[PDB]
Amino acid sequence: PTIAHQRTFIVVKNCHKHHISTEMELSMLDLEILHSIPETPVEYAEYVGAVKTVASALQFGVDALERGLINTVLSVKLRHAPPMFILQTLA
Amino acid sequence: RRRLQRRIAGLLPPPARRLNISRGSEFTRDVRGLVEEHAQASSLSAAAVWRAGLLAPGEVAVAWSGWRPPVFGDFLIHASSFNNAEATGTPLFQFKQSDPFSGVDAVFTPLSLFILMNHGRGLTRMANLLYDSPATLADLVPDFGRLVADRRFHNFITPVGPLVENIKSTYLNKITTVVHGPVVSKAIPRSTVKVTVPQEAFVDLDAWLSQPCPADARLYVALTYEEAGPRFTFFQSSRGHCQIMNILRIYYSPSIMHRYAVVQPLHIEELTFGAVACLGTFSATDGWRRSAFNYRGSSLPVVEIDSFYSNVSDWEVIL
Amino acid sequence: KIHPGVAMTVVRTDEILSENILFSSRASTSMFIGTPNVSRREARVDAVTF
Amino acid sequence: MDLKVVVSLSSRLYTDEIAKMQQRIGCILPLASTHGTQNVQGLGLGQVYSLETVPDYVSMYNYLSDCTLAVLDEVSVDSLILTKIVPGQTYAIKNKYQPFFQWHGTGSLSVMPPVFGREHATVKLESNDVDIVFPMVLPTPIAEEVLQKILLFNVYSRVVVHMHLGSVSYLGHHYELALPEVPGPLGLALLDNLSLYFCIMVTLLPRASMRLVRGLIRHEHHDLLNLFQEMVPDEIARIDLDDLSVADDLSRMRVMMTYLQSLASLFNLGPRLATAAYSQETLTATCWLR
Repeated sequence: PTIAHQRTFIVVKNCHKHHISTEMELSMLDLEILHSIPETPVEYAEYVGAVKTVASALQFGVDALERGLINTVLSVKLRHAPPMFILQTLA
Repeated sequence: RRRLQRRIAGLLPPPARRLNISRGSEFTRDVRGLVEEHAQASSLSAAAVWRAGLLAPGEVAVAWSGWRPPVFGDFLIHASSFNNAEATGTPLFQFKQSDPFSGVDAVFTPLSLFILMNHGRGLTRMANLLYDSPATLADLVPDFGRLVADRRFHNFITPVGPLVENIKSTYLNKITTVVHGPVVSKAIPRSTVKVTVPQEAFVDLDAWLSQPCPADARLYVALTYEEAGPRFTFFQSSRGHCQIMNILRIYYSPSIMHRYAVVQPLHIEELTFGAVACLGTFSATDGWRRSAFNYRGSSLPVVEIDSFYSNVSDWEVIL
Repeated sequence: KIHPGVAMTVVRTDEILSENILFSSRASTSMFIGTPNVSRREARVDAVTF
Repeated sequence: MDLKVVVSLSSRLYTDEIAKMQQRIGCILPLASTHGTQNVQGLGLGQVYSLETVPDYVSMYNYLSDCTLAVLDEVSVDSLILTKIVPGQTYAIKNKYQPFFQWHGTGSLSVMPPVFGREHATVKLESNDVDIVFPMVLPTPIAEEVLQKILLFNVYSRVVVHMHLGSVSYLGHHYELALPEVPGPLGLALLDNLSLYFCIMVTLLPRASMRLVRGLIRHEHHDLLNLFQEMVPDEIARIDLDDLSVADDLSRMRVMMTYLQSLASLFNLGPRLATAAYSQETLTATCWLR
């Protein structure tokens, strides 16, 4: 606006992408004993541990991404944050 | 044109390289099909054989993924030459014997090959504890001191990859070695085998130098001829073979001066100073975790390479 | 322990481990969230790394 | 198997820099880490090939042979995507290199530091304050020629004919490559190893070949014999005065073949790529790492 004693500021902001990726590692033993079918209770008792291992590796990998999304959000809040001794005078 | 559609309908789908998941806690059918690997062994019935996919051509699939099966070597050896209480993952060294039709081979552990180097002049406690009589190992090679003297020992020993299966036979032992391929065990419950190399023989070369972090750190063997006898040092390096020969000349440059100083190459065959060969590639992040090899009353320190891929090469001389 | 003809001013730097406070106003940033897709990078002889 | 590396640029990328990096699609890039997501620092050969006057080639061969490689396929603003080159897979590699060296059918490509200048293969990222240079991928009959031209300019530096050694001569066009004066301690050690090998060559070399070539210069005019300009050298004659024997010649030949492979591995530095089925109309070659 103006004060009688016309300007338009067209500004563009662009988005910036943020890739994060952690690497889990699962042994080939608890996948080949996961694909097979057990017949005896001591192999079903191992197939249970083998599905627990792959489940707690997949859940580890999707926990480490909601832990990495918050880290990326916090580290992009920490880059558009000029300090207090500049904004107490600039604002 | 529809029969060809049905033929391509089995040939189209590649392995799932990616899979967009929503939760890891759900553990869906699709991510289970992504993670599941087909086994190489099952119970001997038609249901377990058909579900393990053993009868599938070329690969295993219940009815191309980067997994190539290993090729095994089977060696009938003298049972007095080998000690059955050795570790499962230990590299072996076949000596190409001079007799034309011998049906019994001559393999050597780095402990078994050490008492060839000693007799004629830690490990030596264990290498003398494992083999109480070195004279039954010194006649496997017909002329050891002759072949060492004219520097032709490297092209007679060929490495045959690490041991996996050793049936304890009485007179004529048979051993199974992965001569190429993924070093994986053959057992009814499948477990991991770790390549055990003795610690006083194994010398690291990435730390001997002391930001590019590669994936695979290859393992090298080094038969080198010195004045006290030949040596077998195992090198771990992350760099290629063209780099390993240059850095091995740099590492052994004082020993060339020592061998030129203490003896004189009056013949033309004494010019060669050893030869090295690649024993195979392993991962650089988790390799060479140290352990121990406990025999009856003594234990030597051992280094244990896990997730080894045996791929032996011919000897490259060091000069 | 006598004086030369010159003086010197000794400039040094001093790291200090602070404990910061970050303010961030409400609805200051619009973001788009993708999908967490698993992969298969490298299959070793005993372990595949997703 | 998923071989795809997304390299998130911490800053944006200008439109001319988008075009300049989009021109270099299909060109091989080295990578510091083999992981899924990397930053722009550590990408390319521009770390050891910094913005300085002297080039250090075997310091870059120490970088090229060590770290993993990648082929640049998709590049946009804020991120460029790569595809790793791991052993055990088979890739399609396009001939996208500014000195147009025509690849042979089923030849071997050896990737190499940029010998024709830094600015012949360089994308300057002013927004990301890093400088990405691209290694040259030229065939091994040409790669061995330019490496031996580098080392002959090294050994001919104190003697000095210059413009003939300083340029490679190809059937398409003769190209001029940049040449250092000092490669550092890593480069003089290479000619140290080569001089030790040449000295042990002039020890163990046999004499029957000399007895052949002396009488064959004096007898026959061959194109392999024109470089002597019909001159038998004096060391050849004074060695050939000694009478011949086959028993020592077998022991000399048995140590000559084993040593020549070790000399061949001295110029085998740098990663080696093996090709198959290269067509000039598609300019791509189904090429896997050797």
